[PDB]
Amino acid sequence: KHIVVCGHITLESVSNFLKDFLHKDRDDVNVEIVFLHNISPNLELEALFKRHFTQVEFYQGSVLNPHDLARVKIESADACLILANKYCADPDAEDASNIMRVISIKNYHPKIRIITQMLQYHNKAHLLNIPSWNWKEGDDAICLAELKAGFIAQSCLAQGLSTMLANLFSMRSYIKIEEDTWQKYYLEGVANEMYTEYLSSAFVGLSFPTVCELCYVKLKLLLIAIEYKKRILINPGNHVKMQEGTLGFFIASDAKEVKRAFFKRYDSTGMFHWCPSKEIEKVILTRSEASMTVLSGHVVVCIFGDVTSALVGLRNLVMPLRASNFHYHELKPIVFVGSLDYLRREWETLHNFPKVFILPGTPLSRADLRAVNINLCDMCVILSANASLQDKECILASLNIKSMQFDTTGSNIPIITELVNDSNVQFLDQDDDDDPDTELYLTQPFACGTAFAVSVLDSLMSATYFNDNILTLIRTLVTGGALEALLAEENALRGGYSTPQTLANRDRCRVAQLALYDGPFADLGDGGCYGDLFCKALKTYNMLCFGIYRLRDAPSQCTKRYVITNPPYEFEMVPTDLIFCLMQF
Amino acid sequence: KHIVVCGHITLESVSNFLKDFLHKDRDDVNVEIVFLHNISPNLELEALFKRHFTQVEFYQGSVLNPHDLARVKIESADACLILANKYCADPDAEDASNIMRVISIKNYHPKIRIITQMLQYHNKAHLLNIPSWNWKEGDDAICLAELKAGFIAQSCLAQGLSTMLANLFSMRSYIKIEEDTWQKYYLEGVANEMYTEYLSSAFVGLSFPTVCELCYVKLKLLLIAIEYKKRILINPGNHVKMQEGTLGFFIASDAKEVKRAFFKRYDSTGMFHWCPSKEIEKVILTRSEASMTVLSGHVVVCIFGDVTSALVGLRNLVMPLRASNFHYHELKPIVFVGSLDYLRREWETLHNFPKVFILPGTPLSRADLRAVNINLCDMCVILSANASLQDKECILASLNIKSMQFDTTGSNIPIITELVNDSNVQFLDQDDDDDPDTELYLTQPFACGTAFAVSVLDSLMSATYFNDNILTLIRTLVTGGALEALLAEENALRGGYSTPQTLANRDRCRVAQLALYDGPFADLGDGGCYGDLFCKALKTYNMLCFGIYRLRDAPSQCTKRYVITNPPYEFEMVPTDLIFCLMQF
Ligand SMILES: [Ca+2]
Ligand SMILES: [Ca+2]
Repeated sequence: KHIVVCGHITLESVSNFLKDFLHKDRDDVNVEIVFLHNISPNLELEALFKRHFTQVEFYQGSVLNPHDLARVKIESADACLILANKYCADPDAEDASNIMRVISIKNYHPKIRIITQMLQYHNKAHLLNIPSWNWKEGDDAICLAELKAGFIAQSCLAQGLSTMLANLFSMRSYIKIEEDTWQKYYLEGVANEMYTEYLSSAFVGLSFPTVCELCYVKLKLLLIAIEYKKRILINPGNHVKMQEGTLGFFIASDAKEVKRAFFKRYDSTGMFHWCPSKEIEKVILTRSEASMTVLSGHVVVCIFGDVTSALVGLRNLVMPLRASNFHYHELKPIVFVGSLDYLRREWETLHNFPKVFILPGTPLSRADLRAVNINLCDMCVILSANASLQDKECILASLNIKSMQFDTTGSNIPIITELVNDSNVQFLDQDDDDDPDTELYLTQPFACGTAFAVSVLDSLMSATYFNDNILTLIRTLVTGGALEALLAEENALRGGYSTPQTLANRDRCRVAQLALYDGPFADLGDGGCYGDLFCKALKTYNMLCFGIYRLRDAPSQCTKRYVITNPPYEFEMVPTDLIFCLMQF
Repeated sequence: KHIVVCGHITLESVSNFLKDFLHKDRDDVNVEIVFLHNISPNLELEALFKRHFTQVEFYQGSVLNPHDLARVKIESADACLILANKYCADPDAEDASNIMRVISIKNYHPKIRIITQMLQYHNKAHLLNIPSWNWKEGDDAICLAELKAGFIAQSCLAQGLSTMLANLFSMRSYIKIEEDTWQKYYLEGVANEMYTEYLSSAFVGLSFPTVCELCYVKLKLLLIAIEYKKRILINPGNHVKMQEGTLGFFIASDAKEVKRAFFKRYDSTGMFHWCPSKEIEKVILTRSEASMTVLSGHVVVCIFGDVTSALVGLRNLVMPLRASNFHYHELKPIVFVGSLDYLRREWETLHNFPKVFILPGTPLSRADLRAVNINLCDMCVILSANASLQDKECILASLNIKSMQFDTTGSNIPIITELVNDSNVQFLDQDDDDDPDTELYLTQPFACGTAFAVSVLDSLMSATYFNDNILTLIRTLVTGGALEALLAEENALRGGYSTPQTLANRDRCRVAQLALYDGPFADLGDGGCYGDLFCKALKTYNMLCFGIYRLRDAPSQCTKRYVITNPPYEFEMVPTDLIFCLMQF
């Protein structure tokens, strides 16, 4: 078996792809990776590669040349992966180019699995027009815009989820730092990767909750979702019972570890909160009108950009924040602080969502910022519209906010800065240890969920090759809902009257972050074991706890909290801890 | 005798020119071709050429240099041909440049025959301002914009006509594929080229129809038009009788084969349907206003482009669709799906034509597409406004439409994609055999009239040198009407009250495609010979049948039909066949 990787192939992209391919995964001996570029050979740089991995071959040529496709033997190949220029000049033009490859690869041999990256959502739709494109077979398209947005959105609900859900996906091994610092605990979690496995015949008929306990208690495998016979269910309630050989998504250290588990108020779907399309000027707040309202528990997304910028795809940020699993009362209002000229062009996708607001002005003016009462928000998202040196602004905005005093203090505000250049992470937190060479996942600002780069998702490519499900899990988890045709035929979203079959869909779980201090399970804090809590939390409310969001201190000063994924049954808690979890509805 | 070729002379252009010059034509020994470029000599590449053809000489220099013109001896030369940069950066600038050459060549020696290519129609007019320019002598200008448009227009009336009328013009020989596939039948037709010949004294006084039968039955030469003594008549009625030595246009395999034939509701002209100039906003349909009307039997021309694009010259697409040979009832309404900003600038030429509509929006949104009820149209033209890699859009649009389901199916819609790069043909039909090297005329999508490139017309250059008439035939045939001064003085077109002399001009024949199933001559189908049908069809209704538009199957599935030009008197029909023909009025 062999695969064909093509599209934007750079030294950096190849090296990154190879790392993620061959780590803890069960078998790597099987697949030969054949890269196909059209750039200058650079035989020397390639020469060494071939020596380290005997599974790697380089050929130049186009994906649009029937001879070259035959030369690389695309027809026989297990799958073909099309890498995109994430940091492209014109995003629309890039997708346009990539779509053509898909068309071509399908033209040569239709029965091929194609994994492809997409920069803009709206373009992802086009892929369905291609005859040979099988959404139901292996063909899948990783939309970078929609996922980047969703990950940041999921952080508004539970701060730090973005980086927790990212480290979980990138294949990485255990490090075991000897000295006592947060690094130790953070990395002990990082060591995770999320694997797919079939449930043992033993579990058949049991309730998911009881199965989940057995897996965690008897095996130390944190189970999060089943694949009912098809639709997938994340943390089902106690009623769900196992159907012969069910497929389960586990979060364990190594791939071999998981083997052991074998012994009109709504959208047409009723998934998202629909609202009558509103005219943009009805939403625009004056600086005063905004300062008048004391907003809190809201999301302040402040975007830089002018009329001639790439569309960030704000649709995908608000959508998961408007899922039906939250009550209208619970919904967080969203305030965009940007240029009106920029906003309006994107606006057309958002008019349907409720509690959306625009305050024209720059994220660098405190006047605009004080007006929207940042001190009070649950999350402040800082985005840079697309030369990457010009993201200097985001750092400035971030630093600005940290140095305010509301009368609370600026440094204690939930911020999440989207960075374009992983190197720039050094700057946003100014007490951390800095080095340009140090990987992003290891930096403090990332560990805490203060920062997030498009870079992080590149790992998904290989990961979604191995398990189709993985990609459909995350997309489902991150965006709220998923179907595509209603969404595809029109980019504008249809809203309908609720049927008892639609009001039924509200039953999906939801991400939340909880405290031990006010907790019903509070008694466990102040020294109790996480293992003892987890089970209690599960059986009593059907809650899944998969992470502690601890302060970076074990004297006390800072508020910054870092992420610990899937801690062991014997893990000492503290009163200050917070719990990442999936609650029922 | 010798000729001077100048202007845009590339390796590709030269090789193409030489192929079309020296094939089946009666005598090639007579003419020496002298190329005059101004690019870097590249003596080596040229060296070989001179060795294959002893009729070819290369000289560098300008056409604007009196010395160089004398050196190439332009004054003695039979004719001078000016090739243009079809795939130019700025079309207007290219014509500007070419016109200057014409001016210069005329300045040096006025009594010269000049054949020249023009990219935009509006510029073609300017050539009349040049004193030495003789529209009545040999001087003729092949306007690429007007012909490309007309060929596509002619396909709306009879699908596949574009490629039938193209293969007919490019000098090509018989191939005789042994195996039974559509290629065989298609190529047996392709082997045609349309030649000019004088009628034998024998035919004098007979009716065209009876002459036509004799030519087809006794000689196997399909005759299509006479040149009455001057004006030319395509398929005249039975009344027209031969005047001594008449000139006739025949469609035969070889040039020597033809030798054997020797043994206010209207425009000022009353040629085209005039309508009071309408204000653009009166024509613009909302998406709703359009979805409201169930349009069918119409043409959906959907153009990509913004305000800063080259003008496609839509005038020339609608004009042949608005000829007076059709009743107002019979007229096909035209819907443009594009950017309003782009359209309005072109619009000013169209306000005069009736049943014209604009639906602002992109050909990639199904909303806009479903609104205009594509399922129902007789033809859907896909155009790309002018870097040629950016025609990727046309393929996308084409694929989009094929994958829709109206509730009919998307794949069964009459589409014609204008391609800029002959190579890209591979992509539009995804069941055909693909190879970049394979010539365009041989590709399935072209064989069927699904695709059409500006490339195809390059053959005309040499062909119109040999017979002035040929060019005036096609232009007359393709655009409906032809005179130039009324059209030239103002680009806007004058409409007048009809006189009985103008209402007389409506008598021109018309292209149409007919079925055997519903046919009056239906009985001949299901096994009968085409020869037996042809004559019957001619004598009974004065119809000329010149082609079968057969399905590509001889089990059944596909709807795609390919073109067979001038089939023999002994040709087996089928019920599924269609007939290309010229009907009377
Ligand atoms: Ca720092
Ligand atoms: Ca093809």
